[PDB]
Amino acid sequence: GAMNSSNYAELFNNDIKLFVDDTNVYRVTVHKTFEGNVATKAINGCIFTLNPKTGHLFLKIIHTSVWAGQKRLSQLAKWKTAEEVSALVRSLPKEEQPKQIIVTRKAMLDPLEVHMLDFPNIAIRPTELRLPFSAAMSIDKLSDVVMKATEPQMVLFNIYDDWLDRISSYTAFSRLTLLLRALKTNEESAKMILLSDPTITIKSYHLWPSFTDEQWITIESQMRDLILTEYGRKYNV
Amino acid sequence: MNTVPFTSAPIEVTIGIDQYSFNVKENQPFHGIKDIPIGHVHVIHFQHADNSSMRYGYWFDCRMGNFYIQYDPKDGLYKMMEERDGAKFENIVHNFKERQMMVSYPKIDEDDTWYNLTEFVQMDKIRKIVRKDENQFSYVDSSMTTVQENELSDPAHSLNYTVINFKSREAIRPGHEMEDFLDKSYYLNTVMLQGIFKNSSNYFGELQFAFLNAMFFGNYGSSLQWHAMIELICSSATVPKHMLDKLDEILYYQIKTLPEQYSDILLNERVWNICLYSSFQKNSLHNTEKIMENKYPELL
Repeated sequence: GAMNSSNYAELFNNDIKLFVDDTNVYRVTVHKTFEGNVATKAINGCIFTLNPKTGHLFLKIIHTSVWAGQKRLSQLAKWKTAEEVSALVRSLPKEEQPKQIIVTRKAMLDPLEVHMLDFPNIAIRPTELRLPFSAAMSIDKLSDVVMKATEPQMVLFNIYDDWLDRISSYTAFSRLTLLLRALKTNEESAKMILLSDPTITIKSYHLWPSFTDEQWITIESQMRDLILTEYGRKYNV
Repeated sequence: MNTVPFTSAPIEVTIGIDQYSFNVKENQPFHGIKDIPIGHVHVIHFQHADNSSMRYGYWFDCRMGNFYIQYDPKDGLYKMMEERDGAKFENIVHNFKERQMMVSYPKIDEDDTWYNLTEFVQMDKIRKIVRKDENQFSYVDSSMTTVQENELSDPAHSLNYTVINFKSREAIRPGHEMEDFLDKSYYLNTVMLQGIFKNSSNYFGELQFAFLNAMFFGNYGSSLQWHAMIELICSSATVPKHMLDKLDEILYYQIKTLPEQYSDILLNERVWNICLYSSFQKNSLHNTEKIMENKYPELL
């Protein structure tokens, strides 16, 4: 069934499962036409497909050309996401295919399910959680490869860098979602926190700085403080 | 006109014949229903005064034999049986009419209701859905499950409605996933009409039969099938204009005949809002829309 705070820990068992987030697939800017009407201009987007146990990210770049000449694009983006997720599954050896796919938005259920009809033993599942994966595009290297793309492209990352050499997948995912939550609620402050110290650098094959264990404790504490601050501001509490 | 005599009425029961019904008292002298119109299918059904659970009954056609009712005290239900001795049968029928113990099929002459509800229903197709080839009539009741329901238990006693499933390989051509799921036209027209039903009159006959079983027996899987067969048409952009006009009539008379107090469980909110207001066919069910709005505006 649906995924919530009760069955959180299923994510980190040894059943292969992928999260799919489609929030960044169809991205537009809104602007005024010469005659004063409103028009959209599309920019490149991405499917965020993530194995939360291993950190492997399958970042499918969606090139604006895909929208060329199509109507009801917001609806089409959902079907394109499912087509691409299905092709990713098919491209994987059987022993690597997920036993479940969890979509971050319920609207993705029907399109994926239809696309995955060839895989009846793969469960398609919604979630009640409020996962902050829309902020993936606040990760500079992810935003950069998406915006530079000239053609449809699949880029692979480990979104946990090397964290798992030292911490469990439960912990890595809690760090990831804390960081993304912060980046979603106040990107500028979140980025300031991560980059204030110029002597802690980002490895060329990494996405995040190379904090020691002790520096991560401070960072995670600063991110929590940021989140609670922004929450009091939103609700005047 | 034809006659369906009754050997006896041992137990208090409400007897139905098509959309009509009467109350019969324990061991009241009752010996059948006469003046039943030849030319259509009919259904005679039962609800014992002591068990308002289980409505049951028999679909039949007077043209296919001489049928009568007899209460079975071991099995505890009114059973339909076929009399092969044409003479013995006319003799029982005549003697019972002479004694005036039969009720008359109470057709108002103006009324085409039953015809409108059963236009496309054929006894031969019913016997394919209710498989029991030793009898010319077919038994249905409240609890019988459908084939599709069994996939999600006893096959002999099942309703073999044609299986419709919107998220299935059969409904979705590889490569037209989005197109075929939003526009079910290829599923209706090629897979279901041309492929399985062969023509719309059989599709319609099965749709109508499924409604009547839902209505007379509260058969839940029958109501599900009826709604699926409506949804498939309403969710197809491309339907023969003659099917649209005949579907509007069919639904109109189904909605009209339905007991007012059963509209909650017999009518699926989602399907009907989709058919009438969102689907491709929103503007093509004028009579069905109008009656649904004036009689059940709450559901919408």
